[PDB]
Amino acid sequence: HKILHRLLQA
Amino acid sequence: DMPVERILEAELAVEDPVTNICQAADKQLFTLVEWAKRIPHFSELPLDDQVILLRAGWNELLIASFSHRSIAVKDGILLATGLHVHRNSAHSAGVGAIFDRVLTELVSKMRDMQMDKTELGCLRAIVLFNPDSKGLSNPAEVEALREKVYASLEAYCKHKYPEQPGRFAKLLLRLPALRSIGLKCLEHLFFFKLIGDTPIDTFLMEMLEAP
Ligand SMILES: Cc1cc2c(cc1-c1cc(/C=C/C(=O)O)ccc1O)C(C)(C)CCC2(C)C
Repeated sequence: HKILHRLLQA
Repeated sequence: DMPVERILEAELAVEDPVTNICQAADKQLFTLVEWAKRIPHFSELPLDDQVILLRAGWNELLIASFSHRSIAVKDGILLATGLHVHRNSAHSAGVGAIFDRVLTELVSKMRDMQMDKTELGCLRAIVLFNPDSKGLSNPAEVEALREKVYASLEAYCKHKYPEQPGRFAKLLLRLPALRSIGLKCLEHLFFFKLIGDTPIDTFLMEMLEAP
């Protein structure tokens, strides 16, 4: 789930 | 603590037809992540649980939002992209039945009771903190957060609408309809993906991945 993880990081 | 002010702040911070509808959903998925980050205590959950909660809830979360947005409109929905989809347009695209469920079970009901943005915000935050989501590292912490949201929502309802003692329950009782409609919408989405005649952009596609 690469997009979601990236967006949650910051 | 779970202040309704902070929940409403999160709401106000983020403020063929099937192709247009799918583009809108993808767009709003990016915005949804920003919304959740503004819901008290969400960002303090383990990153893996934040992922689980958003993957579990995104559809209901986004359906609640466009449905409430659409209360000013008759026989239509207002997409985040600035486009309106009329009931007739949805019917003419082969998706009439599920569109009418949204109008009748969500939009019309939200309209009839004048559901406000704080109330919407709290219902969405309840959906977000779904302690039944599979794989959660600490379901109890999520359950505790949900309880804090609905404790705060009820207090708000009693103070703002003391003439309507059944209002809090009435808000909560839109959640089964939201669950059912979210599931049906998802079924259509999987079909669109299967036939391959409908463009689906990257974030919406990612949400359609298996776990
Ligand atoms: C992706 C999507 C599809 C559909 C619908 C909705 C969505 C959909 C739109 C959005 C758009 C949100 C926005 O514009 O704020 C978000 C999630 C969604 O599942 C409705 C419920 C209108 C019925 C017909 C179909 C085409 C199955």
